[PDB]
Amino acid sequence: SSAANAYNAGIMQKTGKAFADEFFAEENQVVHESNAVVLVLMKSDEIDAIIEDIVLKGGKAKNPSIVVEDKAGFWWIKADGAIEIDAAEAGELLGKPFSVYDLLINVSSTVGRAYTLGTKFTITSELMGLDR
Amino acid sequence: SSAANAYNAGIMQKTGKAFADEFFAEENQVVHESNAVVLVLMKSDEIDAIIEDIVLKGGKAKNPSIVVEDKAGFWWIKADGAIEIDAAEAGELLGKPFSVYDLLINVSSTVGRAYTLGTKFTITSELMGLDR
Amino acid sequence: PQSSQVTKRGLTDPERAAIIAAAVPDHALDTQRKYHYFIQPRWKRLSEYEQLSCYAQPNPDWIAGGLDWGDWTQKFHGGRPSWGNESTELRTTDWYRHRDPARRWHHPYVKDKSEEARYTQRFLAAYSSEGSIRTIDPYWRDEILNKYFGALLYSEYGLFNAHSSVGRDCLSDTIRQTAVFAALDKVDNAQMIQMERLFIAKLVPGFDASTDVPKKIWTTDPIYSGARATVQEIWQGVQDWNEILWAGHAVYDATFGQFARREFFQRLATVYGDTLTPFFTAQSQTYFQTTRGAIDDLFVYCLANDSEFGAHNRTFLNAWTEHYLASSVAALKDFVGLYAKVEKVAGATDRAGVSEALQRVFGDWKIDYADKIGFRVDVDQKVDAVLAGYKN
Amino acid sequence: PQSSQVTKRGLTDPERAAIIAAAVPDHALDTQRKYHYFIQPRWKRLSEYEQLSCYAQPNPDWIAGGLDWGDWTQKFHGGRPSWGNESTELRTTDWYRHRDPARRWHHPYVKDKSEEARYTQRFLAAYSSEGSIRTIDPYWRDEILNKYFGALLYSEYGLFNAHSSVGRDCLSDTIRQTAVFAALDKVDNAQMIQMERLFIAKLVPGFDASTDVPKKIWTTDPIYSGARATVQEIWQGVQDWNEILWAGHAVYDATFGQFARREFFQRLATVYGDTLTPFFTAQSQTYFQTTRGAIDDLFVYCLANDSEFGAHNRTFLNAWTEHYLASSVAALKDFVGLYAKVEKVAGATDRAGVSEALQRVFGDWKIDYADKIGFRVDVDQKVDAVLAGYKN
Amino acid sequence: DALKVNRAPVGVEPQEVHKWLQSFNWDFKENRTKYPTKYHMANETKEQFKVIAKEYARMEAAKDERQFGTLLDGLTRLGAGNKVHPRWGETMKVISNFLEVGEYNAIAASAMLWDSATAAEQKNGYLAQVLDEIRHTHQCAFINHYYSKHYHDPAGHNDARRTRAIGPLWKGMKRVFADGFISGDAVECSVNLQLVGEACFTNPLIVAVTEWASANGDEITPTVFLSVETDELRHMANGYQTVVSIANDPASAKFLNTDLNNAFWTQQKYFTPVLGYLFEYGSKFKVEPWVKTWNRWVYEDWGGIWIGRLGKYGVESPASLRDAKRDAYWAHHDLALAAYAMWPLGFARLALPDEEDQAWFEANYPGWADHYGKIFNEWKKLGYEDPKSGFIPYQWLLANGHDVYIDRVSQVPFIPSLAKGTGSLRVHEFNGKKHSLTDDWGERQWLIEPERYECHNVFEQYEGRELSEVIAEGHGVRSDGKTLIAQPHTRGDNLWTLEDIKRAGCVFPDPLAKF
Amino acid sequence: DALKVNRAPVGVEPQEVHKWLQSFNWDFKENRTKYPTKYHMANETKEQFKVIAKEYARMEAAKDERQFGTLLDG
Amino acid sequence: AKREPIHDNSIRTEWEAKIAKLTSVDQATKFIQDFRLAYTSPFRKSYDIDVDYQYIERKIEEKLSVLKTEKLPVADLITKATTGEDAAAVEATWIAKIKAAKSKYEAERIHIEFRQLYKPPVLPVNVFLRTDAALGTVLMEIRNTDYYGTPLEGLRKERGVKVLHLQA
Ligand SMILES: [Fe+3]
Ligand SMILES: [Fe+3]
Repeated sequence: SSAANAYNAGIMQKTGKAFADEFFAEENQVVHESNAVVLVLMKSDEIDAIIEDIVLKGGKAKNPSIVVEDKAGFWWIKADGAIEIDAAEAGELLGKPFSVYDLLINVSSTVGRAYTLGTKFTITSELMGLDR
Repeated sequence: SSAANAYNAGIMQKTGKAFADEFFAEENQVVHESNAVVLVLMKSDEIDAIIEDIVLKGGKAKNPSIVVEDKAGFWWIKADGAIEIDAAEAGELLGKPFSVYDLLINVSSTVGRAYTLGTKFTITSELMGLDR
Repeated sequence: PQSSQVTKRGLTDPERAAIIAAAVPDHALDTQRKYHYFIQPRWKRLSEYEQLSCYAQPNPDWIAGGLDWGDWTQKFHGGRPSWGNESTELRTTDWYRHRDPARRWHHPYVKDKSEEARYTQRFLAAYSSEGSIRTIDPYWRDEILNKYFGALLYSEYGLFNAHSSVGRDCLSDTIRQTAVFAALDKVDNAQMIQMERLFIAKLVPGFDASTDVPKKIWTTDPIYSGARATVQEIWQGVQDWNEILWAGHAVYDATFGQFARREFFQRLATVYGDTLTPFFTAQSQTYFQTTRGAIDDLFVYCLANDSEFGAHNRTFLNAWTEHYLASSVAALKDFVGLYAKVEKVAGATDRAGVSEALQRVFGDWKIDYADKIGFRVDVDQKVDAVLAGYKN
Repeated sequence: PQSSQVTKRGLTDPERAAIIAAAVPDHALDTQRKYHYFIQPRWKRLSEYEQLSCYAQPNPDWIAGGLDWGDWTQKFHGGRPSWGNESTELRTTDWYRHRDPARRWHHPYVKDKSEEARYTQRFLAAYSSEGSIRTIDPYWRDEILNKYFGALLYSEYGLFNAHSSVGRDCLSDTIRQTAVFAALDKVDNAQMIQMERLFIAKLVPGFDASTDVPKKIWTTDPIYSGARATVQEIWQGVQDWNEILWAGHAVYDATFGQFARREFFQRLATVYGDTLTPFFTAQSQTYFQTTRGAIDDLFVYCLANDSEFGAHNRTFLNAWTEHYLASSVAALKDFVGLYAKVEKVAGATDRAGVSEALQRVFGDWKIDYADKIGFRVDVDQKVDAVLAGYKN
Repeated sequence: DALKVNRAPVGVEPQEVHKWLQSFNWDFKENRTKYPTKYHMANETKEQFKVIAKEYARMEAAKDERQFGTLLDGLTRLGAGNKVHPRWGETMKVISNFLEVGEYNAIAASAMLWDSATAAEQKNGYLAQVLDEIRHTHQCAFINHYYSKHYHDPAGHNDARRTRAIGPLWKGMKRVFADGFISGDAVECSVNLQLVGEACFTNPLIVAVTEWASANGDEITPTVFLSVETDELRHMANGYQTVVSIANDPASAKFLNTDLNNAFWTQQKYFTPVLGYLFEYGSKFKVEPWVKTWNRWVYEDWGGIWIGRLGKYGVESPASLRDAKRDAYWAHHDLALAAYAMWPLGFARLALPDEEDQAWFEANYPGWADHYGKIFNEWKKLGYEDPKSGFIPYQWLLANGHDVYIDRVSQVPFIPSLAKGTGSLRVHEFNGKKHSLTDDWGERQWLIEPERYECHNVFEQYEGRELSEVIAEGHGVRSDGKTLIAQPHTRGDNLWTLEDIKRAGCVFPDPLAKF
Repeated sequence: DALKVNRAPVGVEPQEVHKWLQSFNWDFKENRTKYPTKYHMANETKEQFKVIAKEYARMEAAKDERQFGTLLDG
Repeated sequence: AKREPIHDNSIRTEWEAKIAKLTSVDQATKFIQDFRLAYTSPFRKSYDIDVDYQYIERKIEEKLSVLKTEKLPVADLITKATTGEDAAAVEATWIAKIKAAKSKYEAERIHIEFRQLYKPPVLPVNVFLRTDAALGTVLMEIRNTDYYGTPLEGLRKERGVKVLHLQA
C-alpha cells in the first residue's frame, strides 16, 4: 500500500524503547513476505526528468501505491507489484538518443526481479521461473 | 616585476577619488607597453597539480616574477617575458597520457603570443615575425 | 597570500549561501521549462539538436522565416546586408526548415570523430605490428595507390575550401552547421589520405610520401584534368552558396567522387591485396553518407518541395545539374584512362567491370538525387560517354 | 512531505558547512599525496594505472610479493587456500611485477572499446547505404566466408572461456586485469563475426546467418578438427593458469589463430573483392596485438627472466610449447585443406602463396615468442609439416 | 618483400600530417578570396598550433565530456541550478544569449577569414576556429537550456531568440560582436574580430565574468565559459599572424591604425556600458568595480601587452582611448538609468540597488549617490516595483526633459541630460530623414558611410504604439500569456502583467520631432 | 546481383547478436566446471540483460565519463 | 504618427496586392527597379514605407524570380540581366564606372545605384556578387584614404546634412 511503501512506515516511525519493543517482538524474528519492489535512481538531469514526468505522472497513474523519497544523492522508489520505465518514452522527453542501456546509466539499485524487454525496464515482485 | 605583476598592482590599490584621479590623469590616456604575459588556467585536478608542482616550483625558480592569483574558477598568472609549461613534465606528474593537446584542455586564456613547440606550451611577450 | 580578494563562492560559503536562499522564491515563476519551446519540431518530439541550433541565426522578417525586425545595424560598404536574399537564387518560405537527419550539433559531431581519431592510431600501431602490408601488390602500392590516391587528396581539399564562402553566406543555423561539418569531413579525407601514405612510408623502404608527385599528377595529369577543372569551378568560380553545396556534394562528389573513392581505390584495394586502404576509405565513405543525408534534406525535403518555391528551385537545380553533370562526366571520362595503367582483373578492370562500376554510380545517383528533383537522366548514355575514355 | 528526513548536504547547507569548516584543520596533516606512493614504478614515474591496480590483491608474504601476513580467513573444504602456490607450476620472486604495456585499468579499456562499438554501427549504416557489398565474389561470400569464418567464431569463443578458471585462480591484480581483458576481446571477436554474418544477411536475400552450418563445420569438418581439439584441451583439459594463458595466446592463437584470421580471412578478402570483412578483422588483429603486449610482459619480462626462477620457468614453458606447437601444427595441417575449396589466385592460394603465409606466421612466431624463451624451432620444418596437408 | 618487414609499432602523429598541409593548395588564376578587401599583401603564414581534423575533434570532445559530466551529473545532483542569486540568474539570460549571437556571428566572420586566407595552414586554422565558434554557440545555448530546466525562472532563459527582439539593448548587441565583424573587409576581421574582439574583450566578457557567477552562486557558467575560452588562444594566434603580414607591408600597414581605432571604438561603445551594467547591477555580490576590471583587462593588459608592444612596429594607441576610459568609469551607470527606466521591453527581472549596493556604488564611484542614487530612490518611492503603481520611469524621464535617443551607428541609448559618460547629441537631417549621432567616432562613420548604417530604431518601429501592445506582439509574456517575462523586482510575488503596463499609458514618441 | 541491392541504412543491434550466443557453446565430454560443487542440476537459463562486449563497453564508458567529469572538473 | 503592427499591416498588405498584379518579367523588372530607386538606400526618394520596405522588397524579388523561372529560357537565367542586357557586360560597365570615380562621393553613389538597379533577381546572383565585391573594394579603398583628414564640420558640409542640433 501507499502508506506501507513509505521509507519510515510502521516500526520506522517509532523511536527509543517503543522501537526496541517492536524490533524484538517474537513475530518479527522471521521475514515476512512483501509484495513490494524497491527501485533506486541516482540523481542526474535525465533521471530527474524521468522521475517528475514519467514515474510521478503516468507511472503513479497506473500504480498509485508508488512512493518516491528524496535521499540526497538518489531517489528511493517503492511500489506494490512492479515499477516500469520505457526508455523510448524517456528519450522522447529528453530529446536525445536514449536506449534501454542508456537508461541503465543511472538506475542504481533494485530490490526485486529486474530485467529489460525491448525498450522497457521492469522491476517486479514476480518470481519468474517459479510463479506461473 | 613581481610587485607589478600583482592583479591589484599600482592604480588597482587605489579606491574612490584616488583611483579616479590616476585613471583620468593625462599620462594614462595612451597605452603603455608592457613586457608581461598573462595566462589563465581553469581549475581542474590536472591544472591544480600543474600549478603547484610546475608553475610554482620550476617555473617560478626560472622566472621569479611569476604571480599566481586565485580567481575562484580559474588561476590568473602574470609574469615578465614568458611562461612555459612542458606537457611531458605534466604527464609524468599526473601519471597518465598527456600530450600538449591534452595540456590545452584547461588552458583558458592568453594575453601575449602563444604557441606550442614540441611538448611545450609557451606564452611570450616576444612579437614573432616582427622582433628579430 | 595574493593581492586581490579571494572571492567567496555563493554555492558553498555559509553566509552567501544563506543570503541567496533567502532571496530565491519558494516556487517557480513559470512552468515552461522546454528551451525554445516554440520551435516547430521536425520529428515526433523536439530534439536537443533543434533546441541548441534553431533560431541562433538572428534573421529579420525580410529573410524568410526570421523572427526579428528592422535592418541590420551595420552593412558592407555599398549596402550589402549582413545576410541577404541576394546570396542565392533559391527561395523558400522559411530558411530555418532544414534538419540534419543525424541531428549533429557540435558535441555529437566531435564525439564521433574523436572515436575515429583514437581508434585509427590504435589500428595503425597494431597493423604495423602485424606486418600485414607484406602481401600488398607492389605495383598497386607504388604506381597506382601512392601516386593517384595521393592525387585524389587535392579533390577532397578543393571541395573542403569550396565551403568557405558557404560558411559566411548561408542563411540559417542548421544549414551553416551542415555545411561546416561537411567541410571538415572533406579536409579530414585529404588529411587521412596523406596519413595513409606517411604510414606506408614507415613500413616500405624507398616509398616516398611527399606530396610532390600526387600534386604534379593532380595539376597536370590528363587523368585528373576534368576533375580539377570542376573542383576549381565549384570552389572559386561561383558564390551562390546553394549552388556550391549542390554542385559539390550532390553532383560532382556523388558521381566522380564516389567512383574514385569507392569504385576505384576501395574496390580495387580488395582485388590487389591491399589490407590497409579499406580502413581509410571506410571513413571517407561513412562521411559521404552522413553528409548526403543532410544535403538531401536541404535540397530535396526543403527546397525542391517548398510549398511556394519548389518548382522555381527545381528550375535552377535542373540547370545546375545539367551543367555540373556534364562537368562530372568529362571528369570520369578522363579518370578511367587510369585503368590502362592497372593489372587486368576480370570483372573489375576490364570493360565489363568498369561498365558495371559506372552503372552503379550513375544508377545510384539517378535514384538518390536526379529522380527527387525531376532531373531526367539516361544512365546508359552517361555510362557510354564515360566509356569512350576507356582504353580497350 | 515525504516520510523520511530530507537530509541537509554538508557541502552547501550553511550551518552544516560552517560546522565542517570549524572542524577541518587549517593545514594538511601529511605531505605525501601520491596514492600508494610505495609501489615500485616500472617506468620513469608511477602511473595512474599502477596506482589504481597494484596490491589490490591482498596476498600474504607466503605468496611471493605479498605484503600481508597469516593464513586466509576461510579456505576450501580440504584446505585449498583462497589463492595459492599450488595454482601453477611457474615460480617468481614477486607475482605483482607484471605490467600491461598498454596500462589498461578498467576505464581506458571500456573507453577504447566504446569507440569501436559506436563507430562500427555508423560504418555499417553507411556501408549498407553505399551498396559496396555488390562487388564481393559470391562464392567467397557464400561458400567460404559465411561457412568457415562463421565456424572460426567457435575458436574465439573457446579461447574466451579458457579464461574462466584463470580469472579465479591467477595470483596478482595486474595479471587478473590482463587475463579478463583478453577474455572479453576473444568473446568480442566471436560476437563480431556473428555481427558481420547478421549484417550480410540484411543485404543478400537467401544469405543465412544462422550458426547451424558454422557450428556443424566447427564440430565435424576435418578442416577444423585439429583446431577444435586444441581449444578444448586449453579451455577444459588443464587448470594451471599460466599454462592456459601461454598455450592459448602465445602458441595456439599466435600461430593457428593469426593464420586463420590474418593470412586466410583478412588476406583473401582483399583478393576476392570483399570490402566488408577487413573492417571486422581490423578489430580482432588490433585486439591480438594489444593482448600480445601484455602476454609478452608476463611470460618474457617477468617469468622467463625472473631473477631466481627464469630457467626453471623456461623448463615448463619449453615443455608446454613443444606440446601445444605440435597441436597447432596439426590444426594448421587440417586447416590448409580449406584452400582446396577456394578459387585459385597466384601468389595467394597456390602452394607458393600458402608457403609464404606459413613462413610469415611461423617466422614471426619464432621472433615474437620462441626466441625469447630459448625454444628451438626450425621454421622450414614446421612450414613443410603443414604443407603436407595442402592439396595441389 | 613478402617475408621481411619492420614490425615496430608505429602510427602517425598530427604534426606529421600537418607539415604537408601547406602543399595541399595549388595554383590557378581564380584562386583568390571572394570578398571585398583593402588588404592584398603576402600572407603565407604558419599555423601556430598544428591541428588536423581528427585531433581537433579529439581535443574538443575531451573538453566536452568533462564539462557535461559536471553539469548533467554533479551539479544536477547538488541542485546547483537553483542556488544562484536571482539577480545573477536573470543576468545570465542576457549574458549567455547575447554572447550566443556574438559566437554565432564569429562562425561567419571566421569563414570570411578562411575565405580570404591564402596559406593552406591558415585556411586549416580558420576552419578549426569556425568549428569552435559553433561549439561556443551551442555552449551558450546549453547554459540557458540548463537554466530553463533547473532555475526558478525559466521564462527568458527559454525563449530569448525571439523575446530579445522586443528591446533596445539587443539592437546594439547585433553590432558590437556581430554585424561589426561580418559586414566589412574580410581580411580586416583579423583586426576587429581577433586583435580587438578576441584578444581584448573576450577576457572580461567570458573569463572575468565566471568569478562574478561564482560569487553569486552560479557554478554552471564557470563550467562552460572557462571551456569556451580555451579555444580562444588558437583564435587570437590566427589573427596575430595576419596582423604581422599587414604590418610588414607598407601599403597594407597604412590602413591598420584606422581599422584598429574604428574596431576598438565600435566594440567598446557597447561592451563597456552594457557589461559593466550587467556585472554591477545584475549581481548581488560584486567582485570588484567594473572600471577596475576594465583597467586591468582592457587598458593595462590588452593595451600594453598587445597594442603597446606593437607600437614598436607602427601600431598606434587608439585615438578613441581617452573617450573610452570615460565610458569605463560612468557609461554603465548611464546605461543603468535606461535599462531600469525601460525595463518592460527586456526579458529579465531587475533589482534596484539595495542599501549596501548603494554604499558600494558611492564608495567606488564618488558622485554616484547624488546622481544615480537619488534617481533610483525616487523611482522606488513612486512605486517602481509595485504593479499597482501605474509607474514606469520612461514616462517620468520625458516629463522632466530627460529624452532618450538611439545612436544611429552603435544603437546604444543616450540620455544627454543625465549622462556622465562620453557623448554629445548631434542631430542631422539628410534626404528627408533625421538621424541622432552621439560621439565623434560614430558620427564620422555615419557621415562617411551612410549606406552602411540604416538600422531602424525602436522609436521608429514603435512610434505612437502603447507599450503593452508591443510587448504582447513580441511574445514578452510567460506561459499564462499575461504576466510579463520582464520585471522591475526579483521577488516571487506581485509580478507585473500586460494590464499593469497598460494602466501606465506609455506610448512611444518620436525623440527627434523636436528638431 | 552486381547492380541491384537494398541500400537502406541498417546496422546490427546488440540483441540481434545476443540472440545467437546460446548457440556458441558446443558439446564435448570435458566441457564442465573445474571447481568443486554440490550443485549439479540443469541450469540452461537466459540472461536478463542482453549485453554483448561492444555494448558493455559503450554503457560503462558513458557512466565513467560523467563520473570523472564531476570529479576532475566540477 | 502611429505605426501599425510590425509583421502584418495595411502597408504590407496593400503592396502585396500590387505585386500580385505583375505578370511579366519586363513589368516586374521595372517595378523592382523603380521600387529600389524610390524606397531603398540613403538616396531614396521617400521614407514613407521605411519600416516595411525591406519586407516588401523581398516579396517583389520572389515575384520576379518565379516569373523568370516560368518564362525565361535557362540560358537567360545564367547569362542575362532581366533588363535583357548581357550580365558580363553589366559587370564590366559598372566596374569601369566606379574605377573612373574621382572622389569617394562619386564612387559611393555608383555602388549604391548599381545595387538599386541590379540586385538579384535582376542580375544573376553569381555575377552580381562578384560585381558588388569588386565595387566594394574600390569604395572601401577610397573612403579609407586619410579617413580622419576632414574635420567633422567639414564632413557635415561635404555630406550636405542640415544640422538640426549640436549639443554644447
Ligand atoms: Fe567564440
Ligand atoms: Fe573566437
